[PDB]
Amino acid sequence: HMYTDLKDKVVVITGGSTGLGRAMAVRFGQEEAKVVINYYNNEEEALDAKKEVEEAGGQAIIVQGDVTKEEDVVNLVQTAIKEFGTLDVMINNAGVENPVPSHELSLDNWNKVIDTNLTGAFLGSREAIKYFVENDIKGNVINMSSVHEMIPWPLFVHYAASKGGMKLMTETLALEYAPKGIRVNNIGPGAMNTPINAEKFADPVQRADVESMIPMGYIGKPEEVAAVAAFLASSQASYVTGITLFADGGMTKYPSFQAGRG
Amino acid sequence: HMYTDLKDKVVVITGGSTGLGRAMAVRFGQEEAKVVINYYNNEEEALDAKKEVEEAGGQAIIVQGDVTKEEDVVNLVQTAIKEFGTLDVMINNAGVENPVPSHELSLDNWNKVIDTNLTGAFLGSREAIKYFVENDIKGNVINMSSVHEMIPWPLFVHYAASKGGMKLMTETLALEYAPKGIRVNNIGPGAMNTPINAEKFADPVQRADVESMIPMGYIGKPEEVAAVAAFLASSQASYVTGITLFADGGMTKYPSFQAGRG
Amino acid sequence: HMYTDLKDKVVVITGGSTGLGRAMAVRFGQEEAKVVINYYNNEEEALDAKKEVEEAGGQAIIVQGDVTKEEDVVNLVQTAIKEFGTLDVMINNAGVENPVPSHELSLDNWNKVIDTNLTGAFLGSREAIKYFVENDIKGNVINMSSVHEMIPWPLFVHYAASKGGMKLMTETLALEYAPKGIRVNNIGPGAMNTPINAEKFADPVQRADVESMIPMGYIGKPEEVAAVAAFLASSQASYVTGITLFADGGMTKYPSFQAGRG
Amino acid sequence: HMYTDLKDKVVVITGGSTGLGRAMAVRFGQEEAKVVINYYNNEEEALDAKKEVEEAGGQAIIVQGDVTKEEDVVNLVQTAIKEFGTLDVMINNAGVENPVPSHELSLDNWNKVIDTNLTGAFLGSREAIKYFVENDIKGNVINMSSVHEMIPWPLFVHYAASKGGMKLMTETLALEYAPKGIRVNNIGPGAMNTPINAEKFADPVQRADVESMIPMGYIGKPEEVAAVAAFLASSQASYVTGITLFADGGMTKYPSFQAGRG
Repeated sequence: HMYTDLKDKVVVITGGSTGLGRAMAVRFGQEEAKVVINYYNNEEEALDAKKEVEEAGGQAIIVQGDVTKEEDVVNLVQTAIKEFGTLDVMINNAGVENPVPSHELSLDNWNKVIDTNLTGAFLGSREAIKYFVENDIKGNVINMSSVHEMIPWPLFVHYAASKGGMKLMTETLALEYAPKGIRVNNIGPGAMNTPINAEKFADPVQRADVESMIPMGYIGKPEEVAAVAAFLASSQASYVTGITLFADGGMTKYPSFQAGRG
Repeated sequence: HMYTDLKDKVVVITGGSTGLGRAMAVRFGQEEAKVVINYYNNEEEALDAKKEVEEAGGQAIIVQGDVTKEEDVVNLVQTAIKEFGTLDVMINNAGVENPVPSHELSLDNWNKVIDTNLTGAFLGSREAIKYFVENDIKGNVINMSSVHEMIPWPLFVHYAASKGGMKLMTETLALEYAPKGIRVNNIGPGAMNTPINAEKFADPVQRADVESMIPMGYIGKPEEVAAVAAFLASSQASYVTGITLFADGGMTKYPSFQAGRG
Repeated sequence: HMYTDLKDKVVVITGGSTGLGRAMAVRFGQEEAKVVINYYNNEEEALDAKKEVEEAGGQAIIVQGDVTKEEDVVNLVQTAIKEFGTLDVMINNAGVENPVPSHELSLDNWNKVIDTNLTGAFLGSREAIKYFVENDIKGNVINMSSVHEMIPWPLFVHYAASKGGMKLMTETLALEYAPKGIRVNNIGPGAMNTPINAEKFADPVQRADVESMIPMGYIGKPEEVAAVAAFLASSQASYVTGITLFADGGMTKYPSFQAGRG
Repeated sequence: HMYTDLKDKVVVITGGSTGLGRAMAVRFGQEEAKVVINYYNNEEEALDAKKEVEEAGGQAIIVQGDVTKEEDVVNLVQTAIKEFGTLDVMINNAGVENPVPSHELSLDNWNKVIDTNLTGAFLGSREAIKYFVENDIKGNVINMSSVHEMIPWPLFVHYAASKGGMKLMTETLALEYAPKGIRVNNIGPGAMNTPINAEKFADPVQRADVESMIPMGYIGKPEEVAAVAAFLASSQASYVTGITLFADGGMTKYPSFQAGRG
């Protein structure tokens, strides 16, 4: 396989049963890592993901947990160490979103998205960094961001804020813990071909509208994001910390400016 | 009298009793505006500020409120509309922070800073914009941010995250409500001579170390920030929206690289 | 009379005979400053502008010069010092551009845009700062940039490169000369109603397409930019250095994401 | 080896005989690519680099050329196609630098650095993109930037401007050519252990001063940059375009802010 330094590494992935999380689970399995799959409530997909990792070459467990609940996050990292012996890579991938006019967005709805998308990643990063520091492990944190840590998002002010927050969180933790060999990085996916988007992307006109926002002209495959994750987690990225690596087919480069407009 | 277009505008300012909030209250008083001073804790400070505002040429009331409470923020804008007739400028300035190694930061302490610094500004911004939309007013929002929406801040991951989130919140709302002529901007102060820092700046070795990180060589005066607020609220800044305007004596330009070291 | 501290300051402006340069010349005239108008080509335009400046309440001369020629830039600052006594504000505003597919752009055409847009501003900035250092003056430099120091611009790779370079040039000089109290900032205009665009904006389908990329919904008026220049040169912006201040009706906030598309 | 899709790819590297360029030559050799080594005047190192690529598993040629000369750049890409049959990856790595107070920097010296660091990369990128477009190859451009496309650099205003320019150049070409499957990216190295730095890094106090600017606490090894180059060139980075990937041990995260200062 590709990244040999990843063989037998313990990798925890929140929301790891579907979409980007699953594709990362499987790719780390292809690298013969030991994967810990978190999931909110869909056991069967988690079980399916578990089997894919094993069938690709990895060991795997599944663990139920809500990332808005501190004990579930604490429990997740502890379960990983109990079961597999250690922790090497922490991937905070859970996320929720819904469109609402911003002046109409409720406080409860703002909070749900903030708690899940930002606070969940803080909790996960914290619990991982704690463990690395306590045990002198030069570990690795990958936080799942979005093109929307840079691209503003009308109707999704909670989501955009959550990721803008995630960016400074990541950069801060990277600076703070860089002298301990602990690396912390964001991945910024563009529009990706996942479960949440299956409905939209079936419609030919909505698919084309989305593709028109992508300079490379196609919706990303989750494996292309997983490729970035493997790289970042590996010792090939040894001198890379506190960055956001956008995997968006050019979306942050301002798609409305194609062909020299404006 | 600088910005004549500000005379008799209604300006709400959270945390307006001390520091930068007070400096801004006074300045909008100098422009003969109608200032609503929100405060949480110390009525005697708010009363003392209400006074400077009246002396400077303006009108003023004081309103008690906790920015982490939705009813309090809703009440504040409604009080401003009752008392002065309308709303023109909403300034979300309330902020808290404390040093903790990140791997030791509690969820409650993380939440308090996020709730106060980011969510308070979201509720502030929402309630103002809601009023602007419904009443066809080309209003204005100033969100008080920090060099730390760009500069990472070890021991202050909660603070950094809250301002990175504030940046994307501001940018989203600016984009979402630009077609209505409603403008939304951030101010990014560096090290400023305010109450919060009075401890730090008394210690002459600490004052010097802070000063060694400001290229311009001095700690910022609170009125230098209020000058930026006056500009941004004014019709002089009519084409300016979605920005962060740093008032930092060069701090975002990387202190460690002065004279060339690298 | 807005910025009283500007009265009788010496302000040099390259490309000051038309467009944004002219709007800025007039504005500093309204502030009763002493404006030196550089021009390359059309004396009758420069003379016509010299006039608006004198009518607006200020003093003015006109100086012919090509900003790609070192002797011309050196001459211009020396002429300003001869004629008015000193220098206070240096504004590097000269700019050229033309659409070419990037793989078809000639070296000479690349060089002309770089020489004019970036190097001219370097020479401008150098000669002004040189004068500020030697004579202990807390002077000011405004470099005229573009949304395209941040927005990439296919068919205009030379232009985009020149402004990305201008951003780092400005930031470096701001940091290097901050301890001397010399401030250096950029302005970043979006689509502005100027001579260069008069062609484009006559075509009603073109005017509309450009307008559809401005969140605020209108093409910028040149005086909206001069208002930013007046602010930045003034002592109101005393703590503001090393920044880019975008005056773009929201254009850097990603036009394609209005109403939520993505 | 690691990236199998890189086997037999034609990779052109400017300044490829020493430092970062050499380390990239060798690493692509380890991937069994065919490497074209450009060099300015040091044949023996070029010859040595050539042999290292072959000894690692690759084919290699060397070609003399000054990147400030258009015909040498044109010649380089043509020589690559003649010799090896095609062109897949273009790496623009040439660079020069020297410290000068910015108000004292000569026009000739500014130009030398601009012509070499920015214009050279434009010429190389152009010649490569031309070839990809003419032949429907989904090719790859890597432009060698620096932490100084983001970090300002007193005494090196020409260098900083050159890389700020490079950033918008890269982003622009990425947007322009993304619909042709052509990817364009920057690598942003921090302080690296190369020939140009051997003198400085021998001195224990200068080595420590530099290491104090690096959060990870060590000077990067050229192979760590070469690892980023292999990743970016490979189809593992298939959805990654127009980015700058900093490999700097945390240097862009503001080293003066370690331990919660300011």
